[PDB]
Formats: sequence, C-alpha cells, structure tokens
Amino acid sequence: QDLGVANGEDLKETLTNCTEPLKAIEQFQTENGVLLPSLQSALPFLDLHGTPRLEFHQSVFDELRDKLLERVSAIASEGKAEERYKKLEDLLEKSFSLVKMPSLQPVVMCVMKHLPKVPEKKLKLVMADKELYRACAVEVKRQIWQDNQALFGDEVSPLLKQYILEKESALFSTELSVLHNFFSPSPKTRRQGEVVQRLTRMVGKNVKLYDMVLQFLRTLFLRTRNVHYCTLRAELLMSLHDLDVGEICTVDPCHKFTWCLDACIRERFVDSKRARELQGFLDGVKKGQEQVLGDLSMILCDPFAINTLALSTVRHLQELVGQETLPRDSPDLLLLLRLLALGQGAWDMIDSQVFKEPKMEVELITRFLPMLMSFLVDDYTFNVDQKLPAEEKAPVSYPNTLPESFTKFLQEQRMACEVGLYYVLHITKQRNKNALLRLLPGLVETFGDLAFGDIFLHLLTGNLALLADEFALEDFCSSLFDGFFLTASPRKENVHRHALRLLIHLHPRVAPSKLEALQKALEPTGQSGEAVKELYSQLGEKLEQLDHRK
Amino acid sequence: QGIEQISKVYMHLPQTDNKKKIIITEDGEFKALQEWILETDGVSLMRVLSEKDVDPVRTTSNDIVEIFTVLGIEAVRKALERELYHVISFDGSYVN
Amino acid sequence: TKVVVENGELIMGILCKKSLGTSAGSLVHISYLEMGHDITRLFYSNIQ
Amino acid sequence: DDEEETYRLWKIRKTIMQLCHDRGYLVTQDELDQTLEEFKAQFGDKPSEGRPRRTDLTVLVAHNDDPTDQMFVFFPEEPKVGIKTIKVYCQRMQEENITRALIVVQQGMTPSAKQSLVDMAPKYILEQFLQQELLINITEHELVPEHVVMTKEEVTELLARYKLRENQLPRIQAGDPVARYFGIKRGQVVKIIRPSETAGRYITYRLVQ
Amino acid sequence: KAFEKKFRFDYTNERALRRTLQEDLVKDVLSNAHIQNELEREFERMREDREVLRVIFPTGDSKVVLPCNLLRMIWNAQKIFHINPRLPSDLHPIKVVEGVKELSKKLVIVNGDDPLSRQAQENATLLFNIHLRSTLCSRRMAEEFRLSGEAFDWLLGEIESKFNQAIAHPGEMVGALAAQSLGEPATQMTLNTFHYAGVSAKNVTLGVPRLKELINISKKPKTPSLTVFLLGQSARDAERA
Amino acid sequence: IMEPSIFNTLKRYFQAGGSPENVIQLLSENYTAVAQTVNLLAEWLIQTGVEPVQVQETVENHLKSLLIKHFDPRKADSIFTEEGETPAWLEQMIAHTTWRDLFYKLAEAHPDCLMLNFTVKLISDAGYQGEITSVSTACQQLEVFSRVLRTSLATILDGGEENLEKNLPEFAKMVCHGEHTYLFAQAMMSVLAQEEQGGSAVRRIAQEVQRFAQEKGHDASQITLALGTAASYPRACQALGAMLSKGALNPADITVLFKMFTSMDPPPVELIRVPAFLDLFMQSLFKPGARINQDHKHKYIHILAYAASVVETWKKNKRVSINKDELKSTSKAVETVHNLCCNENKGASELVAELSTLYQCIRFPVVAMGVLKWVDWTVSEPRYFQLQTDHTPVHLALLDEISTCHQLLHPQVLQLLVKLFETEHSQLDVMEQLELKKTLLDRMVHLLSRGYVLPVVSYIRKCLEKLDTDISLIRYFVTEVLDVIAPPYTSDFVQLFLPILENDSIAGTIKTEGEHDPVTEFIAHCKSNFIM
Repeated sequence: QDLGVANGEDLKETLTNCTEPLKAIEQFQTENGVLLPSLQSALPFLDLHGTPRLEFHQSVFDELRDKLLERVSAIASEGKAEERYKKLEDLLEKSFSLVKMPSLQPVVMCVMKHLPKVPEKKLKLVMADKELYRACAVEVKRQIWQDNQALFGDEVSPLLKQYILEKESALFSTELSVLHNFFSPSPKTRRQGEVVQRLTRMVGKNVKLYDMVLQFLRTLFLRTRNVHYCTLRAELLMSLHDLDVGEICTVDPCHKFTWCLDACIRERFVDSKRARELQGFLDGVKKGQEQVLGDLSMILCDPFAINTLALSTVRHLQELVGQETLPRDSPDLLLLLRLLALGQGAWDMIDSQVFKEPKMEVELITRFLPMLMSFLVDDYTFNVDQKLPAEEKAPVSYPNTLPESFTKFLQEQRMACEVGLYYVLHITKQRNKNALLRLLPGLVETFGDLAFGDIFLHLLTGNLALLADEFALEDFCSSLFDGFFLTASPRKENVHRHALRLLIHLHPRVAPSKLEALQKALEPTGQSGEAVKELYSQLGEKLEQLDHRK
Repeated sequence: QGIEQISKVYMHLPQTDNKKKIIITEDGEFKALQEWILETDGVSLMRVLSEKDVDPVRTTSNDIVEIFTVLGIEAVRKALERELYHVISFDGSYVN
Repeated sequence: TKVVVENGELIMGILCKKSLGTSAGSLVHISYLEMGHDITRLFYSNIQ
Repeated sequence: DDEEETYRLWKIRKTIMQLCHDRGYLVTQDELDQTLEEFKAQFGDKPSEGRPRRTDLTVLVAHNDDPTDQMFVFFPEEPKVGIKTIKVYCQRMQEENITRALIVVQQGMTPSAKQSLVDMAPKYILEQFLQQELLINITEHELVPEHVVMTKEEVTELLARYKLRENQLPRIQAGDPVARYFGIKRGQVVKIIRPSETAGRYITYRLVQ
Repeated sequence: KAFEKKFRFDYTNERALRRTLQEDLVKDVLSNAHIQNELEREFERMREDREVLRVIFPTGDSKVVLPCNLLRMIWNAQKIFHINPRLPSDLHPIKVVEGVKELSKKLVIVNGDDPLSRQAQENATLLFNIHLRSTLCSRRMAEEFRLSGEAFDWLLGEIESKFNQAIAHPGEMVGALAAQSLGEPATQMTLNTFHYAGVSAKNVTLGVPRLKELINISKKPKTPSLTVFLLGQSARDAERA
Repeated sequence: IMEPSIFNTLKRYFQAGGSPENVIQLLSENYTAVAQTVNLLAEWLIQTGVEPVQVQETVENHLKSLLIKHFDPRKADSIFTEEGETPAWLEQMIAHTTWRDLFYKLAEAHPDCLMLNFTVKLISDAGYQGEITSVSTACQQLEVFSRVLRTSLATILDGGEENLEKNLPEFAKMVCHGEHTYLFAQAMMSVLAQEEQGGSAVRRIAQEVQRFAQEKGHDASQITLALGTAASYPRACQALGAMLSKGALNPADITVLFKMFTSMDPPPVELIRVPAFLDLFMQSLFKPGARINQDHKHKYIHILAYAASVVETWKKNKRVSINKDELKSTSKAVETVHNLCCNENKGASELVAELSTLYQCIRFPVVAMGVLKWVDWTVSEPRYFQLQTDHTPVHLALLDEISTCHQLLHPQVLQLLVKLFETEHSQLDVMEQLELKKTLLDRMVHLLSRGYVLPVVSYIRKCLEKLDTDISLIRYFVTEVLDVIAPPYTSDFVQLFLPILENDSIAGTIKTEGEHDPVTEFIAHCKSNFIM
C-alpha cells in the first residue's frame, strides 16, 4: 500500500474480513485493475472460460516482465551511452519502489546491473537489506564494494581460506605420482579453479577492488607466511590477462614479468632469451618505484616459479659440467640465482619495506655450486666405471662421505639449501640411490627446516615411488625412514603424514620386519591430529588386505 | 621452379567420382565436389607431399616402387590393388 | 521391354542378351543359383 | 628464406609430436597440434641464425606408463651429420640413463655414422630421420591402414589360436617407413586393420624381419 | 531423415500399425515398452552400421558382392507363401529382431570363443551382417515386404543354408584359380592402341604394357605419374591451381 | 486483489455456512499485490523503454487470446448463448472483430455453434458483405452467401482487368469451397450472362471461376455444360462432357464431333467456344512433342477454325445468316503453323527460313495464341539456351510479333516474360545470363511501346522493391524506355514512372547521351504536369 498503491495490507484485511459489500469490491477491482477500456469488453470472455481468473493474468504478467527484461537489455546494448544511461536511470527511479516485490524485483536488479553508476541512496537501501544485497548482480556489488572495504573483505576472505586449503590438500593427495604431482597442472588449468574464477569475476574491471585484493594478499602473506598467497596473486593477474582486462593489466607493473614467468613455468624451464627478458624487466625498475621490486619478489616467491627456477638451475649446472665451465662464468646461472634470491627474500623485503635486491653470497657461487658439480661428476664417473669390461673393473666403491662444508651450507644458507634440495629431488628422480643415500644425512638439519616443507616432501615421496624395489633392502629403509623421516616426525605432524603416505603406497615392497617396525614407530599418539590417525587406519586396512592375499 | 625428375604437369577437373571429392553433408547425403586435381608426368612423392596447399592424404601415385620407398608395403599392397583394378576394369570388364 | 519372370513364369518383357546372356544377375545365373545345376543344363537344352 | 624455415621446423615438430603419440608416449594435447603462429611465438620466427634455431626444440617425452624410458629427440645444426657430431649426443645420453633417441638429419648421414648407429644397438638405440620423411605424417595417408604394435602376450595368443609359428606370418621390412615410424625392432608382430570391400574389416599380421 | 523415415519403425502411430500388423500384434507392440526398447536398440545398431559403412565406403556407391541375394529370397518367400501384401501381416517384429540376431550367431566363418576368434568372426561377416540388418529390419518387413511367420522361418533357413554353401572349400586351389582369373581377361585387353584422347590425360599407358609393369616390378615404367590433390581454396581456384 | 473476484466471492460470503475454510482461502487466493494495475503500469514502464504503442494493448489482447485458446469454452458456449443475452459477443464484434472471432472459428469450428452464429450474424451486419467472415467457408447458409456473392461480384465488376488478378482468388475460395455453392454461383452467372448488355464480364468471371475449379480439383466441366445451351443437342454435349472429364483429346471423340459439324445443321457455336476446350486443343496440338497421326489432323484444324472463325446472327434465338468464307484461310494458317511446329528441323534452319510465312500466319488471333503456347513450351525447357544467335532472340522475335499484331494476349505475353525473367538459368555464363535478362527487358520495352505499359512498370517496381533485382537492370530499362518516349504523358504513366526514377540511382541514367537530353527532360515535364 505504498506510493499510489492500494491494498497489500488491506489485502490481508480483505482476506481476513469477509462480510458483504460486493459493489465496493467490484469498484475496487475496476479502479485498481488493468485500467484499459479495451480490456473491459474482453473480460466477459474470460468469465465465459471457467478457469479462475488468476493463471491467465499471471501468464500475461510474466510475459510482460520477460519482455521488459529483454528491452532493458536492448537499451543497455543499443544507442549512445548518455541516452541509454539516462533512460535506465529514469526507469530505475520509476521502478525502485517495487524492489521488494518478488515479481518485479528482477527488472529493478537488471536495470541496476546495466547502470555504470547506481545512485548512492539506492545502493545504501540495498546494502541495508540482506536479501536485496544477495539478489544483486556482481556489477552492483562492485559499486558497493569499492567504497566499503570491510564488506569486500568479508566477501573475499572465505575464498582466500578455501584457496589455501585447496593447495594444502593438493599437497597431501593419496596418490604418489611423479607424472601427476603438485606442479603437473598447467598454469591455464590452474587459473580455471573456482576461487580464482570467482575472484576474477568479483574484481572485474575495477582497479580499486584489484588493489584491495592485492593488499589483502600482502597482509595475509606477511601474517601467515603462506606462499600460496603469492601463487594466487600471480594466478589472479594472469586470469585477468586471459580475459583481456586492459584496465588492470596496463597499470599493473608486474604484468609483463608475470606473463614471461608464466611462459617459463609452462615450459618448466628458463632459457637464455626468457632469462634476459626477465632481467630486462627487473633492471627496468626506475628509481622511486622500488616497491615494484617487492611485488615482483612476491611473484617470484610463487612455489611454481621457485620450482621452475631451481630445476633450471640444476639443469644449467649439469650443462656446465658437460661444457667444462665454472658456475661463476655463466651469466644465465647467475641470473637464475638472482631471481631465486628475490623470490626467497620477498617476505623480508615486504616486511621491512626495504626494496633492495638481496646480496647473493660469494661463497654460494665460488664454493657450494662447484661442490654440487663434483657430486654430479662422481655420479658420472661411477656410472662409467660400472660399464667397464670385467678385466678392467677395479673395486670402485661409490663415495659415501658427505663433506662437512656442504652440510654447513645447507644449514646456514637458504639459497644453498634450496638448490641442494632440488638437486636431491633431481637425483631421486633419476633413481640414483647411492647419491640419495650420500646426501640424505645432510637433510636432517637444514635452513629453517626447508627439507621438512610440504612441497619438498610431496615431491620427494613422489620420486621415492620410483625406487620401490629398493625398499626391500633393510639398509635403504633404515637410512630413509630412521635417519630422515623419523628424526622429525615426532616434532612435525606433516612429516608424519608424508611418511605414512609413502608407507601406504609402498607397503607391498617394504621388508616385513622393517614394515612392522615402521608401523610401530608411526603409531599415532593421543596428541596426534585426525589426519594422522586416518592415514594410520588406512595403512592398517591395506596391511590386512595384503595378509589376506597370502 | 618445382622439383626435379618431373616434366610438364597437367591439371584438370575430374568427371568420374573416383577422383571427385565425395563429401557428406550435414543431412547425411553424399555430394560430389568437383575440385581441381593435378596429374604429373614424372614421379616424386615425399617431396610433392611436402609442398604447401597439397593434400598429403589423398595424393596417390602411379609407380609402385616409389610408394614402397615412401608409404611402405601395405600401402603398396593397396596401391597395387587399385592400379590392377584400374588396368582390368578400364575396358568395362569385371574381375572378382 | 521390361523383362519380369515371376513364380517361374515369364510375365512380360523381351529377352535380349541382358536376360539370357553371360551378364551377372541374368535369368540363367538365377536359374543356376535358385535351382540346381542339372536343372540349368535342362534349361539350356530346352531353350536351344 | 626464413618463413619457409620456420614452417618446415613447425611441420617437423608436429610430425614428431604425432609420431611420439602414435608410438605411445606422453604428448601434451596442445603440443600435439599447435598453430604455426603459436610455434613462432614460442620460439622466435627466425630460424636463420636466430631464436628458433636447432637444439632449442629438442623434444623430451616420457612413456605413458613406465615413465622411465625417454627418447628426447635431436635436431643437428649441420646438414650432413657425422660420428664426431653424434658422439656429443651419445655424451648427452650417457649423462642420462635413457637409451632411446631420435635424430632428425637435414641431409644424408655419412655411411660411417650409419654403421656407428648400429654399433651401439644393444647399449642404446638410435633412430635417424631425414627432413623429407617428417614433413608428412604418412599414417594420415589414405593408402596407409591402421598399424598397431602388438604386445608379446597378444603374439602368444595369436600363435596359439592359429597354431602357426613366427616363421609363417607374412612379414614386413625393418626399414619399412611405417615400421621406422613406430620404431619396431625385429620379431615384433604388428596387427593391421584395413577396410575391405568384401568383408568390411580385415585384420592382418606382419611379423618384422 | 530418409534413413530415419525408412528404417526406424515408428511405433507411436496407431493407424500405420493397424494397417501393417494384426490387432493382437498391434496391442502387443503398443502395450509393452520392452519391445519398443529393443526396436530402438536395433535402430541404434543400424545407425552404427551406417557410420561404419560410410567409413568403409567413402565413395557413394553400394554395388557390393555378397553371397545371399536377400531381396530375391524375400521375393521368393512372398511368391511361395502367397502373401497378398494388401492385408495386414502376422509376423511379430520382435520375432524378426530375434531371428536376425540368432541368424547372425549361426553364420560362422571363424570358430572358437576366445575374443581374437570373436573379432575375426565379427570382421568376416561385418558387411554381410550390416546388409542382413538393413534388408531384414522390422520397418521394411512390416511395410514394404510383409512376410508371414512361416515365410520368415523359411527365409531364415534359406539364408543360413545359402551362406553355408558359399564358404570357401578347404583344398580349393585358389592360387591357380586367381592366376587364371587374371590372365584370361589379359588376352581380351588391347596391347597399346589407347585412343590417346588428348584431354591432358598424360597418355596413361594402359592395357598389357601396364599389366606387365604391374606383374614384374619395373623400376623404369613407361609412364610414371602422380595424382596431386589440392588441399583447400586452391582446389576451388584455377589461379591458385 | 482478490477484489477482482467480487462476484463469486459474493454468494460464498452471505451464504457461506458450514466450514468456510476453502471459502476464506479462495477469498485469499490473490496473494500478490494489485498486479492487475501493475500490468497496466507495465505500459507506463514501457513508456521509458522502447515502445508500449497501441501495439502494447494489441499484445495484451494477443496474450488474452493465447491463454483463452486453452479453454475457448465451446463447452458452455451453446448454453451461455442460448441464455438469449450477452452483449459480450456483440460488443466484441462491434469493436474487436478484426481477427479474434476469426481465429476462434478457425480453431475448432465444430462446437460453439451459437457463438459462431452470433459472430456470423455480426459479420453479416458489417457493411462490406464478407471480409471478417471468420472463415472462408462462409458458403453454408444461403441468405448470407447470396449477399456476400452479390457484393463480391459488385467489387470485381467495379474493379476491372487490374482487379481481375487481385480479387479473383479471394472470390473463388468461397464459390469453390462447396460445389453446391459453385452450382449456385454458376447458375447466377448464366442468368446474368443471358444479357448482351455487359454480360461478357460476367461470363469472363464465370470462366475464371471454372478455371480455378479445374485447378483446385473440380470436375466442373459437367456443371459448365449443364448450365449451357449445348445440352439442347444431347450427344455432342455428352461427348464434350466425357472429353472434358478426362482433360485430353480423343481422335474418336473429335470424329464424333466433326460428323455433327460441317453439315447443314450445325450446333449453336457457343458449345465450342468454351476456353478450356481450346486450351486442351492447344495442349494436344502445339506441344513440341505429342505427334498427331496425320489422318484426323485436318479434322482438328477444321474444328479449331470453326471455333475461332464463324459468325452468327441470333435473331430471337435462331440463326439466319452465318458464313464460313474465312475458315479456309484460318485452316491454312493453323495447318502451316502445326507443320512448322512438327518439322522441328534442328536449329531452325527452316524455322528461320519460313519466318515470313509465320509472320503472315500470326496475323490471326488463334494462330498467335497457339504460337505463344508453343514458344512457352519450347523456350521454358531447361537447358534450352545453348543455341545462341544473338542470345537466341528468334522465338522472342515471335513474341514481339504476337505483341504487335494483337492486344488481348498481352497478359499472357507478360506472364511468359516474367516467368522467364524470374527463372534462374543454370549452366550459363553470368554475363550471358545478364544479357539474356537484357533481351527479356528489351521484349518488355516492346510490350510497353504497344500500349500495354502499366503492368510492366508495376512489375519493374515490384522487382526493384520486393525481392529486389539488380539495380543495373532497372537502370537499363529506364534508359531504353526514355530513349523512345517524350512529350505528352498521360497522368497515370507519370504517377507510376516517377518513384522508380527519382529514388534509388538518379545518377546512373545519364552518362553520354548529349544530343537528346536525359531524364532531366522527364523531370521538367513532371514538374510542368503536376501541382508540386
């Protein structure tokens, strides 16, 4: 019973009252009906019909509403911008009083959707109503969010938490596979995730909302130290790139760098040309725009970028061994190390607000890398010696001693630790058990316990699946589990989960005595988490099935 | 221009549907598209097949040893079958 | 000019070499396949 | 020319991708059929002393199952390949632990290197292909029927069902271009499905000799 | 659409079923939906056979050699059993479908039960089974043939018998038979008096000078050729050609 | 908004009683707002949209009919109309009788016999007797059908030859819907054609109705012969009845007719003047094939000559002076033309040679009509235009001769020309097709020269506007027409020739004329003629 509106309230009254005034009721319909003289002559036909006069009028109303929606869309699409926007604004002014009418609410919502700027009073009225706010299209919600950072944060935070949970769950997948691991999906496939698509739709072409999302990502990266926020930054930027959103891609200083790095991640290798392009992007940061360096380091802190760069570094070291050249003389290797240093120092750079490139330690290049090359060199010579004719076979034992300086580098230098961990992954992928056993004792104590990180442990268990036949040897299992996994499992639940996953996958090949010992050693305590207990129960079920197969 | 081991090449539009491009329309009915075909006087496959705007699938040959060098033995079996049927049924006769 | 042999009786048509000759699907070929081979010998002899 | 060179390299890349997929390897779907413009964007659009030069596009592919064995393909810079050039590739392979590999020669190989290729067959297998062989995927030709390599268990099943020996099957050359395409060794029965105008479908078998 | 109109056996129509079948069979078809499902499945099989044929025969021709002349056998059954096809028929279409399936089971080129022999049997009688489904379907037997139950049983027996008679006899000297079958038309062929109709046509060496080149593998043919088919727009443009 | 149902809520309100839970709920069934008024406010909202034009009310009524078509209550239509009341139908037929009852009685038409009766009576109450008849089957009740026939006949007779093509299907779908109505209409045609003071148009309309009857599927020739005086002489009329029931020529039938003709007691000549009979004669005589066996051929020619030659003087239903002194020349001409159509000597080595004799023959109207039909059946053969002399204008020169020597065949000549012009000729060169169109337009210009202009220009405008043809063709037509005409300009020609010239390619008409001025002269004369 609003503006020029008859009974909605006295309609409820009309449904409650029920005595007698027929002519009053008829006059009310005549005054508040379809006020067209042409319909008065057509109504007796409807009376001559027999079906009650409700379905016909509802059908006509629905058809008129759908035609009005089509015309609102057509007006939004056709004509000069000023004229169409003025027509839509007039229609909204005439129709906004009916926004709470469910049958006409879609028309108002569509008109608001197609307006570049909805009046602020109507936006506040919509915000005050939870149902109206929920029913609004994302275009109106953007105009609401751009001036209400708290509401936008409330809308975005569940998506960020879901993204983090999805990445962590992907790290703890039941299937151990070298072919299908955390880094297997292509970047285009990764950007098709629900969280990334929803965030891209929410941001749209609004630069302010994109900056708010970037600020949220920076704050959460600082507060939680979770690198998947960096991953999400890269994926959101490239998802806007895939939709040709030039309003954002042209103003983001990291767009070209992230695009080139995305190509490198897709190829899983950084060639000299791409390395030089990334270097040109880095050296192009002008004085006074140094915060762009913090943003670029956040992009490089992405685990996919770190994985690609470290694998490229290991491959380049192997190539340098092949070419009889030193690491210091390879500009591409130094450039890869510089990119890795920026990626690793992203957190410190953002937290301290000191936007300067981290100084690469001299001893890394001049000592640590050529020692890794010596490990490769020992591998090559052992492999060549094993292929010699039996008449020339000296009793060549594989070098099992780990230099103390190598362990010190792994413990004290973050970059050396990262490169050594990726070298361990590389040699494990090559099924080199001797080198793996040589390097394993140095992984017990690493810089910041990087050897116990979920990404490295995921990749390591996946690659260890390639050495399944070696788990029949008690010495190999003792080394691996007792010397590496069980040293940290009582203090780290994630290491316990990774060891349980590896055992679940490889139990048919583990020596039965060592299998029983590991089952006893990995028994969950009262303080163990739910996931550990679930994995242990799965292991028990698998063991029962294996016993039944005897 | 062109390749070696070839003399003047003659091009024409086919009349028999063996050379006419038989396509299947969206309503399932066959249709005989009459498109230009070439017909050389020398022989060199794996080099004409490498040329641009040349259909690398339906480009057959007349010599059998050349196909045996290019397309193998079973393709040579099919080509010998087709050429033998051609030389037999040219004059309207039929052999099972 | 439309040869129809039906139920073992010549309904209509004039039998040229396309009806009794060595062409496939002719009257004699069907007489060989549907009937026996002695019967086709009798057919040839009777025709001649 | 430079556009002709990038077109030729892209066609060789496409044929090698299709060859690896038909051989039973891990070939990425977009890599299996990419646009020429995509190749030019990924590699540089100047083979004439430029970004899409040789040795940049050495394709490394693993097997669909048992992902250990790889045949990371080779593209020599020089037209006429020799022993002192293939020994560098042998060095790269012995650096790895994988025994199969394909080299795509531009001109003919020196016959001494042809003998050298056989001179390491039990150790590690090397196949070679000319440019003209890889400018057309011959399995797409209408004269070439469907060749499928058979496993040893299927060979035993075939010989036990038909009660015949490997000496009695119709055979196929080891230097057969289709056999070279699938890279089958001696004694490896290949089933061949071809349409027949008298029975519909006919499956023959070709033991390799 | 012609294929669907001619082979589907639309069961929803009342009057067509009344004209083609007897009323008990009409109500049997219209009541049960399992029979309708089986008829839909046989139309599915015929669509699959259509796709298989169009793969097998890219050229639009269907003059193919097969042992049993099924149309002539249907006509013979009509003439023997005195059909009078004006009256509604009295053979159940489910009987047609099941009899066709049993007959396809009974026609054996390759014995055995292991899947290799099963595939050999399927491939040996693929084309003939496609033709058997096409000719002895429910729709045609109900509309344009109208055989009776005993006529259909006799037809199945005749088809099985005449297929079992067409099997190649073990011990037949096939090699000499084929050699003579190819060398007997060789005498009727010209030597080289081809009209040489100069419409390009390359003066294809034909006749015995070509049969010889095919018989002994000549590395120096009198006239080696190609047939270079153009790929795209160049095939429909004389200038690009 | 349950207010909109005051009436039925009424008798359930004062006399509810018992348990009025359903009464209260149906009193409470309009749970929405006043959406009846909101539906009218949808027009006000459309006022801010594109267009809630009167077409908005039309669309509302269309949705009304759309949801009405579900019930459309035949069920109680007879009861509700036998209630002897209801200004509902009367008011609807007063105001909205455009297509509402039209679709209503086009939908079912078996029930609602009294709604149909009221609508039909209101249609009869409308002035132009039968335009809203909700059915073209308005030929069932005689008092309606006779008056509708009268008014349609008045419309056609006041129309003329131009309206002969537009109104005749709209008139023949009624009188051929029922053959008893066809008999009634043909009896009226006969009674009106008894008079010689303007009954020729009535006879023409009757013949067109009979032609439409033959098209639709009537065996209406027996009715036509029953209406005529030919039945007074029984056996000839019976022979004609059988022959026209079969629609083909039998030599035995024509020998039976010929034995009765060319005697001292001929039948009245109106038995042989029926046009379908002569059309069958043309079909059986001047088809390029269809050979006639040389023995009763002269009988055919004599029958045609007697049909198209002799005169008579009906002085009180009796003849006293007929003559046969020109049917020898007619027989000679038709015989020569049939011989020319029978010789078919390849590429007219003889058709070109005897063209002077053909020109002599086509001086006669029946000869001209026969040659027109033969050229129609020869040129319209697919893949005919492969002989080319000047893109084959020989038969088109015969078209020009036919258009020159006569005037009543011009509708058929234009029909043939536009049929060839609309026909796309496959396997011909595109330039060759264009020059063939140019030759056809030259023939159309020749038709325009001999007086028959308005239909030609009307078709040119129709093919420039509707399913528009090449603009260059219309430009060429204008160029060729304006190179032969100039000074005086009857107003109808100017009125029809102005819009095609002034709109849509002014500039292309004048390129290099010079010595005689272009369309500028026609523009000046058009300014001088009309009132600006």
